[PDB]
Amino acid sequence: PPGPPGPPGANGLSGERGPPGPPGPPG
Amino acid sequence: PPGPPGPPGANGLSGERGPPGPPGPPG
Amino acid sequence: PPGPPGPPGANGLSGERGPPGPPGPPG
Repeated sequence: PPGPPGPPGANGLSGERGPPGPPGPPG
Repeated sequence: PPGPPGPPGANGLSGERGPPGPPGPPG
Repeated sequence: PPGPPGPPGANGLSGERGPPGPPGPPG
């Protein structure tokens, strides 16, 4: 019969770090 | 003689959400 | 009998980008 399924793939990488936060408030 | 190759393995799951961005620029 | 293992699965896609960072410090 057909052989075993191949190995599962690995889980994906974590996403990219988010954008910078908003500018802080005036002094 | 041996049978046919098995099917392709399962694809991996999508990765997790990326980390928060850095603090914003100063005021 | 069963044939060779099938091809490896593809790895998962990368996760979504993280959220924007927090507001910056005061001036």
